[PDB]
Amino acid sequence: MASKSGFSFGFELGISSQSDRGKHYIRRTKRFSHTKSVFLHAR
Amino acid sequence: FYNSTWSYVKHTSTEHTSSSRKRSFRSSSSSSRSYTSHTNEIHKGKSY
Amino acid sequence: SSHGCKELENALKAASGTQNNVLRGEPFIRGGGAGFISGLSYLELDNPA
Amino acid sequence: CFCDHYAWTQWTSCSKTCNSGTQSRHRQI
Amino acid sequence: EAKHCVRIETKKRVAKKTKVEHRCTTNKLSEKHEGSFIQGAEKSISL
Repeated sequence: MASKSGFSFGFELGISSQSDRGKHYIRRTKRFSHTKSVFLHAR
Repeated sequence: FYNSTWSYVKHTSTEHTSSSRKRSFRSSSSSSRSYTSHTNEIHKGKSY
Repeated sequence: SSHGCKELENALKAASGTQNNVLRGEPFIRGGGAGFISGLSYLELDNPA
Repeated sequence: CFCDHYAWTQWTSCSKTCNSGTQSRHRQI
Repeated sequence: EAKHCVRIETKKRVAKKTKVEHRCTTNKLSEKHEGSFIQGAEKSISL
């Protein structure tokens, strides 16, 4: 997210204001399961 | 004996875009959206 | 003047796979020499005959 | 086609108990 | 492949107002299939 808001006016007098906003969020998830089964009966 | 193999691929892609500009004062707003759904299936059977 | 942007992404993958592999065999012999019986009844999986 | 996408059904019970009956199995097309 | 896209523009003067908008969408699908089946039998009877 990025937001900007600023004011700049002349009147003598002059006034200026600027506000800067930046925000980032990131999420990752990984899950792994491996099952390997062997049965060997000989007679 | 029978040996059986099946392969299958599925793809979907979707995009949406909108932008608007007004002047009076002056304002703009815009949005973009992109999409994909995708599936692969592979299935096999062998008898002896 | 003022500006705003928001950006969002979400992506998901799920995968799975399985194998079942069953092999069975029961060679049976009557008569002949016990050594030939045991040697032949023993299942050569490459040559079940 | 991968015809076994449309799986074969189980066989009929045999048409007669003896002396060469027949049985059949259609697909679930 | 499917695409639908529109662009609209308007300016009016009396006061001056204008609005312009552009909208576009793309849709694509691809599906690929393959299958293989083989079967065989042997009988041998010897006397």
